[PDB]
Amino acid sequence: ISTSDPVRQYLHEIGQVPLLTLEEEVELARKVEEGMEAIKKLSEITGLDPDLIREVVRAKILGSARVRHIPGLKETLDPKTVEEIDQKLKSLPKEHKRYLHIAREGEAARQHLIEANLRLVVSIAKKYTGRGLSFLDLIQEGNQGLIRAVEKFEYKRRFKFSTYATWWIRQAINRAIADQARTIRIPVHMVETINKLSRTARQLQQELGREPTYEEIAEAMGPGWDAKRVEETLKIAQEPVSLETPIGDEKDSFYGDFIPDEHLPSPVDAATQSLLSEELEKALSKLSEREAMVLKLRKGLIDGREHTLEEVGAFFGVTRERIRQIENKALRKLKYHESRTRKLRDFLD
Amino acid sequence: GKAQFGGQRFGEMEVWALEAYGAAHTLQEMLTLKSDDIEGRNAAYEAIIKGEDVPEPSVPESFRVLVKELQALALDVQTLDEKDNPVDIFEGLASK
Amino acid sequence: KDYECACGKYKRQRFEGKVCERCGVEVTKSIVRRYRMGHIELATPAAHIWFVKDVPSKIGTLLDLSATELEQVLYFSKYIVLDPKGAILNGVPVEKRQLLTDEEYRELRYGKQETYPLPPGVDALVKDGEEVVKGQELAPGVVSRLDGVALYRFPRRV
Amino acid sequence: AAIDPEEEVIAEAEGVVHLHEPASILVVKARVYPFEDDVEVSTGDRVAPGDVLADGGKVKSDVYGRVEVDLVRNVVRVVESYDIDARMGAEAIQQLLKELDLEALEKELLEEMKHPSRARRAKARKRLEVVRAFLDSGNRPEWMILEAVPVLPPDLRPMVQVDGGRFATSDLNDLYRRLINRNNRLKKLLAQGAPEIIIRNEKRMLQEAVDALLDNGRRGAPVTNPGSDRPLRSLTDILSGKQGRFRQNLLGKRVDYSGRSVI
RNA sequence: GGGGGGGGGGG
DNA sequence: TGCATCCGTGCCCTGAGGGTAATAAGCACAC
DNA sequence: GTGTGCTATAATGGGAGCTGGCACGGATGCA
Ligand SMILES: [Mg+2]
Ligand SMILES: [Zn+2]
Repeated sequence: ISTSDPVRQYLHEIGQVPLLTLEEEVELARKVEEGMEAIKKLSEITGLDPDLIREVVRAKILGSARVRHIPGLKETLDPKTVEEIDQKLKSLPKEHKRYLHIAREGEAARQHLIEANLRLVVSIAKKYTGRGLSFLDLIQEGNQGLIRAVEKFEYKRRFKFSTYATWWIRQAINRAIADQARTIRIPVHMVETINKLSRTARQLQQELGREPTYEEIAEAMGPGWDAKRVEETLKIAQEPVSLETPIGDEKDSFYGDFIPDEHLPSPVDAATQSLLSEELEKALSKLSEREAMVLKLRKGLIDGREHTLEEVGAFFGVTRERIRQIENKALRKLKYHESRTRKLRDFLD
Repeated sequence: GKAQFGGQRFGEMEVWALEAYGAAHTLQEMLTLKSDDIEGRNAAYEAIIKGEDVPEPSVPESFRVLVKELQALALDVQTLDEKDNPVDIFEGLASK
Repeated sequence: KDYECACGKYKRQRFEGKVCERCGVEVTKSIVRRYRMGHIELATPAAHIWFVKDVPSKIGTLLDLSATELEQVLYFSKYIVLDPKGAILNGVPVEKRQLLTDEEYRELRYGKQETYPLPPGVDALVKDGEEVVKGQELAPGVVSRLDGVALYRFPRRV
Repeated sequence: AAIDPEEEVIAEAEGVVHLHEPASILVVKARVYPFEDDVEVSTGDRVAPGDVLADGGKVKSDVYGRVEVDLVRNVVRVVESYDIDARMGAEAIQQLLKELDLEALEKELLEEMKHPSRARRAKARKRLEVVRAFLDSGNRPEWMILEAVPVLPPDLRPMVQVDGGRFATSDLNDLYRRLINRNNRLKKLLAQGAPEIIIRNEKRMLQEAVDALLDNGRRGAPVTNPGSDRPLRSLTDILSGKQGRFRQNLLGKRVDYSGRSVI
């Protein structure tokens, strides 16, 4: 019955669709190509978007189960519109009915081919284990590559299907591994750079008989590489650690039990800031109301924005020269008060 | 730990001893003003260095952590008053 | 960062709650990162495991389903019927809330049919489109297992 | 026909054509109907006895089945198969849960409560307890099926730069990453109209991903960090146990203004 | 029906 | 009623250790 | 620098079973 163990279930399911003989494969590919040509013909005839007719025929052949919005279609996909399109296509004369029949058969042929060629995906994916992704994820990405290969396969060239399908399955698996295997994402070109660098380091360790220094690696990489670039690449390729890992050999003490919180201010720091605000208010209360307002509007103690001299002068209705002079004399008073009282020295940190 | 300049652990048994002594305010200090009550501990330090008495303790941060983690498990935990009307412990930051 | 947008256009409390157009980040305290939740919109509903594997299962008890049956349905091992649509299986009409295995569901939904390969050079006894009963010999080495119409797939010779 | 213009078989003159030596023979439990004029129904459509098939209503179907139009043979086949409504997994479970009438079930369980037998009475009692809890609580049963998973705030699963320059992460980020990956892949596979096996496997692994996110190791093997055997820490394992939230951070704490020394 | 376990010291 | 299987529990605080781990082609346009 | 496409001998069911030293209570199937 295979309770749990999804891989056994997947294998037993894919083992129920029979393998294809060559003539059946050729006929299915011919049906798919003819159906695509028929869809193009219907697009020309009815003057509609080929993807629309394609999705309508696919929905009809699949059944009422799968209805949902298509990213490419501009109109929303609902049963009303698909019934409208089905009735519009069922109103055409006798001659064009054969095109609709061929398209409806080609969709089923495509489904049968995609179902038939899944164990090839499984066999290609079985060699990618251990690179950060689980087996079933690789299987599904290979299945997507297989679907694309089924779309792109041309049977006129007399080549077997697996020959063209393997390329797409392999490329899909590699792209998925390069895109999704890391917690912090690295672009695919940089991933290829990391892999090439690791390969070069492995080779140089093999010949040299010891782990090479950065300069030897950079020399082996060729032009454009120096030791600093190799060190930077190695620094880039590092994977984070989990806070829930046991540091020693315990199972109760972990890595996060020793990481401090540097963001939120400590009580000492918050108290220092509060005392600084209170002392600044007390010192400014030794000034006049207007000259305190001037500096508060200039520094950001009021409303939090640093106002220009023109803005404060307009607010007080005075000349920018007058606002500058009163600001300067207020700052002189502040300097005198701090020199006489010494209440802000220790707050310079 | 000594190396991290940390503090002593007031475990379950110490809380049981405090409860058996009937010392409610000392226990409430241990649970809030001396750990994971940010506003409470900041105001307590300010009041002490100003010579005043420490203020009223507030909701611990670990209770908010527990509430959010339970909301992550698709469970709705609500704090209710005597009339069963909702009372917010996040002062509106977590509510749109 | 407290009271500061991502792009740095709004960097203090003079805006509080205002949403930056460039980065889309609301200007509030940083501690809101401890409280605000998100969500993931699944394309297929999923059962909460607490109400499935906590004996006795609450969903199973409500639906009068045993643990094995609920496990088989939830993790895709058997079907469950919501509307019989007048179907009948092995002479017994299908009743609602019955469990069908994949072969039974397929023979109900898409019909039953089989494909018999013939050895090379051996000609078919029956002709194309001819009705055939179970056990009737379609080829010297082929014995039919179901009564139904027989069709040619690929004739080598014209 | 052939791929190339040559090797095509064009009739020399008037005659008849016969086909011999099939590669294989398919036996299908179906009803055949020849037709002359235009056919009303295309392939894949399902018909009921009496539904019009072709010839503008002259020929009609006698059996519930699926229409298979063979244009080569100019024949409409009806493969005997029904439109039975059967579903799988949490979608079917939720559909069933939305159709429950708790009052009628309460009445039925109250009737069963009076049966003489011990076991039947006890089972009815348990079921009625659950039903009455749902009734009085005001919680719809279908809410036990999730349609939109909630996402914990980042600061409770932080991505923090350690002093040495490295990064430290929580396992919850990995579980959420797996969930999002599988959900997006499901959406893409649905957009492409993939066969049912692929969609079924994807839905099953999505269910397993949600199960691991909620309670890792409850069913099957726990998900582990690549190249390691240490299970990831789900939401369930943080709340329970000696190292859980309750006992470690709520029933006991670490306090300020404290010291220690030898006595 | 098919794979277990947190090292050593102090009190 | 008597067996069989699965899940849940198993003392408290503190110190020092010191943690990072076996890889499949790339190249061409585009912005 | 990063995101995306594609390529044409033929290839068509993984990982091997890294195995066994806690023990008792309870709760439900299953006789
Ligand atoms: Mg060099
Ligand atoms: Zn911004």
